[PDB]
Amino acid sequence: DIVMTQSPSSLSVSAGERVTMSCKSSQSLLNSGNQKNFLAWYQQKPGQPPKLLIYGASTRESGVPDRFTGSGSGTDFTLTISSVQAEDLAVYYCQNDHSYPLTFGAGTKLEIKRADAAPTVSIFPPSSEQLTSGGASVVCFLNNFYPKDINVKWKIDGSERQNGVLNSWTDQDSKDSTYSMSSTLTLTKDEYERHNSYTCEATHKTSTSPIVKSFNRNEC
Amino acid sequence: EVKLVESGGGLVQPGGSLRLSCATSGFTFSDFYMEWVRQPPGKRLEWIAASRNKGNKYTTEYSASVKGRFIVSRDTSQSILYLQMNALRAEDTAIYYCARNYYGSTWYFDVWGAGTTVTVSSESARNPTIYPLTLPPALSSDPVIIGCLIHDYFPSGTMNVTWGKSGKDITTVNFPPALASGGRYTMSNQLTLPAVECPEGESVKCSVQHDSNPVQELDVNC
Ligand SMILES: C[N+](C)(C)CCOP(=O)(O)O
Repeated sequence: DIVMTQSPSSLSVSAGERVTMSCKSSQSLLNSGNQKNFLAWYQQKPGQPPKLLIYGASTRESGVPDRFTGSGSGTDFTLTISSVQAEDLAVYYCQNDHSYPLTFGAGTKLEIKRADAAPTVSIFPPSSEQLTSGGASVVCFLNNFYPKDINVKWKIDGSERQNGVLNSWTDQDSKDSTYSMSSTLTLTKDEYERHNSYTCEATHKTSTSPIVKSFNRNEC
Repeated sequence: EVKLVESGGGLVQPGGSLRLSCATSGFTFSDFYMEWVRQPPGKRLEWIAASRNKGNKYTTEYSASVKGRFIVSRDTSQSILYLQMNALRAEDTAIYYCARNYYGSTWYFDVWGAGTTVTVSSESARNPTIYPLTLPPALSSDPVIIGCLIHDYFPSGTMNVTWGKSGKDITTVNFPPALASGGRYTMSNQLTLPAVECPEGESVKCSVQHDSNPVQELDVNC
């Protein structure tokens, strides 16, 4: 086997910046006869199939912005993004299209840094339709914040918190490089139906005061 | 017009089998190396099988990780690339992609498929149950916020969610699946749009497309 070593494994740029990811192979990729290395660079955006980025070690595929450039031969290749942009957010895989078994590298996540942004918070009461099933799900959505680190506390009625809460961060937005998260506290119809003031409060670097969207009802 | 579309993938019990297929169109199938690539959950692309052009005998090659259980074939008459998956195990769970290994000066993968998800699990399928996400007109600030709680389903695989509304102001946020308590997943999809694009007794339908199964859709009131 031929190993593809890619570094850094993560990159966090402010955008408008220029970056360079590297990719070395344990074996020469270069033809000793046609003189061309058999190494490709792929770009893999969030939940999309890979897309041809660079072929040969430097040929940029038709359609790719002139921002992407690739050099090297032998075993140590690079990939430089001249002016990082919000859609550059993806994973960059280099591959050995030299010989079987074909191999890829770990890849390099490119992350965009931006100015802190404040989260928009929302609280949605459990659905009637769902109630009538035993369950009750109070979902709270937090949209467009930066940085991602954001704690959310679920104080059921008086004050509470628990292991009955699910949390999900969105990918980095390919437009604002901002995050979004949802926090779902799901209890029982009965359980739910005990208390009545349900609250959601996030604690983000942004503001000092825990941001608290809330709602009271349950009787109804 | 070089298109590759793979199919057949979802829940499969350990010991089970599957036959993923790759429908290749817009080019001379009969003479391009075809390739199978898989992508485990939080892992790199991983190369598995390899077919060859009707140029040097449609010979194969298989990754060590699969040499013996998977078997690659091609229906030359119909331009389809097959992958016979025998004795699946949980480590086999990944998105499968079929690729064209083009060769000009060099070799590189010119066109990739969309992929197809294969979950090798002991557990059993459970369709999501769609609950509307609405705010009593005492919480809506304008823009309106609406969503679909896609709940208690299995497997996770692939979930594409689309709304019956699009344009300038209209945002869609699909949160990744979360393993709840039952060891079943939950996800949510919120749509935000102009309050005038979501008056009353109107509604927007959200559509769930999971793995290889038929569409599931709910009508959510603004
Ligand atoms: C096509 N390839 C670069 C993966 C291998 C080239 O030699 P072979 O495929 O004929 O063994």
